[PDB]
Amino acid sequence: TLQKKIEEIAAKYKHSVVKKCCYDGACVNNDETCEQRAARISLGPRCIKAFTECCVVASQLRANISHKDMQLGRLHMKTLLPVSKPEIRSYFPESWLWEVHLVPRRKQLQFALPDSLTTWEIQGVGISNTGICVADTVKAKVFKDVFLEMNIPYSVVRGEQIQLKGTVYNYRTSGMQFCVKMSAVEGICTSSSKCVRQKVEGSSSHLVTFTVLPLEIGLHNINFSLETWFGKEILVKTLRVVPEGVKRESYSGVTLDPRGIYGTISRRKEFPYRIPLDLVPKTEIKRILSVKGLLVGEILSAVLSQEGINILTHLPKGSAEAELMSVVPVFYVFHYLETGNHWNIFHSDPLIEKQKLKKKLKEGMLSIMSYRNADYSYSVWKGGSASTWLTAFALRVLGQVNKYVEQNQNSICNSLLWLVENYQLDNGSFKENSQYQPIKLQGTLPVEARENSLYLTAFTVIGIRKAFDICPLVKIDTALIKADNFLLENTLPAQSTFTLAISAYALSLGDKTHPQFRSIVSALKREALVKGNPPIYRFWKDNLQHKDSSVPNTGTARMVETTAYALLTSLNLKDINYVNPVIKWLSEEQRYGGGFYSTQDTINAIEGLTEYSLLVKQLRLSMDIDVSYKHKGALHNYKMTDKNFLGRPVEVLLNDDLIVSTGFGSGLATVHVTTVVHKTSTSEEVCSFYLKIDTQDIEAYKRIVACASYKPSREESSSGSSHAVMDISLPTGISANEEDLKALVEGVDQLFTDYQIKDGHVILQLNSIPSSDFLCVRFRIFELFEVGFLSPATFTVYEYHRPDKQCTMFYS
Amino acid sequence: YLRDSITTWVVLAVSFTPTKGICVAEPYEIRVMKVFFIDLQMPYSVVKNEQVEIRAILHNYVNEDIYVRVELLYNPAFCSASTKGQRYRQQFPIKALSSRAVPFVIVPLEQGLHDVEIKASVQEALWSDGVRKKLKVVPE
Ligand SMILES: COc1cc(C(=O)O)c(NC(=O)N[C@@H](C)c2ccccc2OC)cc1OCCCC(C)C
Repeated sequence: TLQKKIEEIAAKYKHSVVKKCCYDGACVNNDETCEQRAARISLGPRCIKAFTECCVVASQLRANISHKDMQLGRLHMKTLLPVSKPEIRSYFPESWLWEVHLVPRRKQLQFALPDSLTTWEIQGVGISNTGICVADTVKAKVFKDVFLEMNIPYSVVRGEQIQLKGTVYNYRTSGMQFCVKMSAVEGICTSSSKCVRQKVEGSSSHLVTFTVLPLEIGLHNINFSLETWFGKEILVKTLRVVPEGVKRESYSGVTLDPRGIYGTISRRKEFPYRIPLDLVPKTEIKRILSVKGLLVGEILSAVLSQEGINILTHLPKGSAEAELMSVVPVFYVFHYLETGNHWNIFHSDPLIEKQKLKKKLKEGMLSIMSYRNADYSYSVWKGGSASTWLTAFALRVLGQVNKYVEQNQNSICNSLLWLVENYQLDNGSFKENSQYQPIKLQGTLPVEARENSLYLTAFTVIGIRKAFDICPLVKIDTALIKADNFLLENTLPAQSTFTLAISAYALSLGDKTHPQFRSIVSALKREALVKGNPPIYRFWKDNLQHKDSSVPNTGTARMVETTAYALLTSLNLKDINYVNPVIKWLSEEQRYGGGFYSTQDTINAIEGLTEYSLLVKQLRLSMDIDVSYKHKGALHNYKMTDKNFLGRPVEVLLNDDLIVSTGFGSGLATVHVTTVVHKTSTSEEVCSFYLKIDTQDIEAYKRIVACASYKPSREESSSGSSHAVMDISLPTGISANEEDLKALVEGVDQLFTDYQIKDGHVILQLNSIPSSDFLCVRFRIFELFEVGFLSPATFTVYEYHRPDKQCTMFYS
Repeated sequence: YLRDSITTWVVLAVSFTPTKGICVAEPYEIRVMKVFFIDLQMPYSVVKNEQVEIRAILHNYVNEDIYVRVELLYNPAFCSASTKGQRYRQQFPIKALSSRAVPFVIVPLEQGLHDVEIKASVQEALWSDGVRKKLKVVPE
């Protein structure tokens, strides 16, 4: 064993600083050569040579060395790792019966034991006037001798012959007899129920195989009743049945305004029932109508409803940015009810409901305590390199919570002194540490490199100016003047209206009286877009007007973010007249729930809906708002007043049209409708990504190969896309080998950056997809249970900050 | 191997070591029990040619409502309600966690010790118990 080289090549890196670079060099990557995968390493050339000179010595030592030999060297290479990470291989449930009780010498209380097979321990501590008495513990060992449990899959497509695998277990030493039967329902077409006697061996198991073929779509009910020698036990299972194809969600928003305060009148709207072209049959088009009181009324119903929803539930987790979007909508509600002094809404004690909001502002402050490095710097992924983009976004968010939750003083102080002292050039311009790309800017590379540096410093000044009132030292203001000078001396002329607006907003937190400053704001007003005469709507665009002369609808995430930056620089200059068509456009492009398109145009566009919502006073919003179908009767209505304006978003079942009726009244409320169709094909959409996905049989096991390549937009650099998310939906009964996805994100030669298998999806985030060659993901799968009539699944990539730059492919 | 009684057996070990004397161990209890069974409480002795009623309780320790067919099996030395070609079956439901007294009218004919066998099985289920017990018939 340990032939000759394994003992010498590991002892050389036994006490090295780059021993971990050698460790993940010797990992098996079959489809990438040694230099091909070494190119994506970015930790300096010292880590590359420790990688490559441990990579070449294992591909040679895998030709004529044994299988038994190399898997002993996999254990000898274990000491090149950092020490064993704290992990537990068990999941203990949330402990029930956690309460205190006043017992007058005898008390009885009843409860249901939870559906788990574990031996509980109930202990009692009695605090009274005599002292403390720890009672003798009792056990609650719920323990069945023969029991089944079924492996009900989470999501079954309609029209598949699902084999429901389950296993009976027999803890008893004597083998015994049993029979399992299944409660047939009207939906389930299964191939009075006969009992056929099978037999488990002693201290063993026995497989149980049924077969269903569901027809109806919804949450069904199947009861598995094992009747062994020790009685009959019914195990109640819920089988969710799901349609086939992609799920498209389209939106629509209307602002109700019976009095026409800030524009033209608006007293009526219809909702056209447009059935699309490539629809699946037999599945209803579902709609949900939501009617909310204030401008922030859609935002309040996110935070005050205990359903536990986020603004961007469609976008995946795993970033540090996704952990800052769990403290933002709690904050912009708390910035409203405290500065505007609106603590007279709640029927509960408002000092108590203030504590539960300050609860979540304190929980969310802990969520990026883990993404902070040792030098108080913030890294995007877990354990990744530090970023000047995230720290400026971590100081923007935390520098705002300080007025309502007391921060740690020194935490911001070493963090602001990391940006100014390490990553700011002589001419104010900042730079980036890692290869993280938050956004993709247009133009060719020498024109873009100036434009990328302008966005990167203008996103930094917002991080400084929101945190300047916490740690106001003399160096971070010494840096701010050349930071403000660089945002003067280079942003005109701007090659993109997106970078022009964030340059104008970042300067709109300091000296607002420069001859160059209002030169920007006049030039920012020059490239605005207007609807109607007088303008009922205003918005902006990513393109300059001279290179692109089009004014479209169904705007993108660059349209809603650039609109909100021009808004907040004109709410800091306090221009009411110019921004009244902007608020009407922004609060109608908002989806249902509070969420906008992406993350970066929700943090910037709820502040615009809160810095303008602190201009509207108590408007007596009390209407008898009624909605109906045209060729049908009304569902219902209710007295919608200031007492209850957070009402429940109603469901629309009948397939007629919709008309929302405000007659007379007073107020300014909003109407939002989400439609949820299921589709068959997607070729009529715009694929901005070359996609191909194959299923191939490797020989070392069925493997799945999926590649992706960014189609560049016109007048862009051909370097590659920004932060993108690969979302392979797995087919039914197929499970992904997670150890093959761990090997793509854990090395120093990582392809992706984070993975998560969530509800049968395979979601992979990534810094960049190139445009020259494809970027392929290779993980093995295995048929977990047999499924006939296998409906094809989908494969979507999309940029994380522009989720409409996408492409979709069906596969099976 | 356990015997066929649904009771609680009590085992009793008593040792003898030549230098440690006698040690009587504590009673250890084995608890034989099934869920659907037949209890056949029988008299010690019944008179020949005199008609007696023998009840047979059926316990159902199952949370389901069950459906059971109970058959008094034929015996040649009896004059029971079961004929030679046809047994005396009777079907009825039992509630969950309850009993049902099933009375069997039997007049013995020959003296000695004869079997009274009763078989019962649940409809469309697994549980099924049969009991054969001997009956002491004496003359006078
Ligand atoms: C962390 O370093 C290793 C990872 C792995 C890993 O499983 O990824 C590994 N496994 C491995 O060789 N398997 C054998 C059975 C194999 C043999 C031939 C062809 C393919 C093979 O693999 C599928 C060995 C490793 O180091 C050993 C010494 C290298 C050092 C001393 C330079």
